[PDB]
Formats: sequence, C-alpha cells, structure tokens
Amino acid sequence: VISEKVRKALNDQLNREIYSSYLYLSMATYFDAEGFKGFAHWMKKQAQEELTHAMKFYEYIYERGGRVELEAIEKPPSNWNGIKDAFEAALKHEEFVTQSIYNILELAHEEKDHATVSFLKWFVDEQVEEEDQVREILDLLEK
Amino acid sequence: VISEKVRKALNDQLNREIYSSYLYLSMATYFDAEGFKGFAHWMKKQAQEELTHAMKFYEYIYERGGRVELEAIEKPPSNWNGIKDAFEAALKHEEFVTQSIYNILELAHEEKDHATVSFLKWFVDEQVEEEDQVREILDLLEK
Ligand SMILES: [Fe+3]
Ligand SMILES: [Fe+3]
Repeated sequence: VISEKVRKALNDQLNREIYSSYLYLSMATYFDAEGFKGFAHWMKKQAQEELTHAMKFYEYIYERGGRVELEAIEKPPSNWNGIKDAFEAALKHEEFVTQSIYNILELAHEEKDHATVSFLKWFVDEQVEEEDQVREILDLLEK
Repeated sequence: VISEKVRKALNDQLNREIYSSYLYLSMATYFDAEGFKGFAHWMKKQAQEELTHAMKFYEYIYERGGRVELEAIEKPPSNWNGIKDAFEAALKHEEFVTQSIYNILELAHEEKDHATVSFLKWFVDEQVEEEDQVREILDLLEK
C-alpha cells in the first residue's frame, strides 16, 4: 500500500502528464495553423504518448490501493516564434517533467517504496529518450 | 471556408468534447475507487470516444481553413451518490452536449454552411445512440 504522500505525488504527476499531453496538442494546433503537417503529426503522437503515460499512472495508483482525483488543466500557450522555438519549449517542458519524476523518485526512496521506484524508472528513461529525439530534431534544423 | 462565427462555435465545441472526455474519466476514477471495474471500464471507453470526437472536430476545423485554440479544462466532479447517480449525470451531460451541437447546426443552417451541417449530423446521431445506451443501463439497474 502506498503512503498518502507518495499517492499525492503520483496524483499530482498524473495531472502533470495530462497537461503535458495538452501542451503538445497545443503545439500541434500551432504547427497545423502554419501548415507544418509533419511537425504537427509529431506533436500529436507525443500528445498521445503522454496520455498513455498518464493512464499508466492511473492504473498504478489503483493497483497500490489509492485513488485518482482529476484537477483543472491550465490553458496552454497556443503560439510560438517559429519551429525551433516550439521545440525548445518542448525540450524545456520535458526537462521539467523529468525533474518532477525525479522528485517522486527521491520521495519513494525515502519511504523505501521500492515498487514505486521501479515503476517510475521506466518513465525517466522514456523522458530522456524523448529529450534526445527533440535534441536531434533541433540539431537537424540548425541554422 | 468557414465563417468566423461557425469556427468559434466549432472551437468551443471541441473544448466541450475534451471536457466531456475528462468528465467520463473522472466518473471512472469514482467507479474504480469503489471497485466497480466494469462500470469504470465503460467510462474509460466513453472518455476515449469523446477524445476521438474532439480530434474529428480538430481535423475538420483545419480542413475548412480555421485553426484550433485550446482552452482551460475545468475540474470535473470526482464523486457521485452511487452507480445510478453517476449514470444519470452522464445522461444529463450527454443531453447538454446534444443541445450544444444542435445550436451549432442551427447556426450552420443560418449561414447556409451545408458541409458543417453534414459534418455535425454524424455527432448528433452518435450522441442519441449513446444516450440510448445509458438509458438501457439505467433501465437494467432499476430498483
Ligand atoms: Fe511522460
Ligand atoms: Fe460526443
């Protein structure tokens, strides 16, 4: 059974994964308004993946005996200053999500919640791999 | 090309479909907290379908030359007074969404936007069919 503090942190993170999904969809609305279908398609796939991650948090919280409480989702930005600007914002957001998950990892270690440490490690690795992909796109577009 | 008024209404409706998806997911969190897996599974599938509907609005808006602006999503209720209460709330929400779409239908007729009338008619039929399914579940649970 999860402690209340870890359940709160996981529930907070689930709502952060939903906002991440929503932000990427918003980036797609910007790319699609400019006619960058291919970049918009990449953002829509990332929005789908973040939602899938959110539902993995969902099912894990219920497996460990907690429940989910859904919070308001803030309005994301809807415009950026070009392609590179949007992907730099995505990279910055991914680094924020990685830091968020790393903070839960430290809390789980403190309460010796080894199942939560194992659960979260998959998401750190997927985030760094997503950061690497965005860095590759930025590198490709250089100058 | 869509008029600004119809584009605004479709964009408003897209955000209403996202909130609908979010409300059904919230109903699933309530059912799952009580251990009603089967009812929670039904709500998660409805949440997925509403999101699919939202993305059909998304792609239609861009086909007709508009863009999408994503708005804040309000926090849904997270608790109901039993199974019947949750499904009555779903029925009431579906009737609200049907009325919303019917109002766009009238606006599209007024501007003789026959493509939008055709686009929307599929969603009215799917909503009435969803209302029928919720009424059947309510009928099944009677007394
Ligand atoms: Fe993620
Ligand atoms: Fe719908």
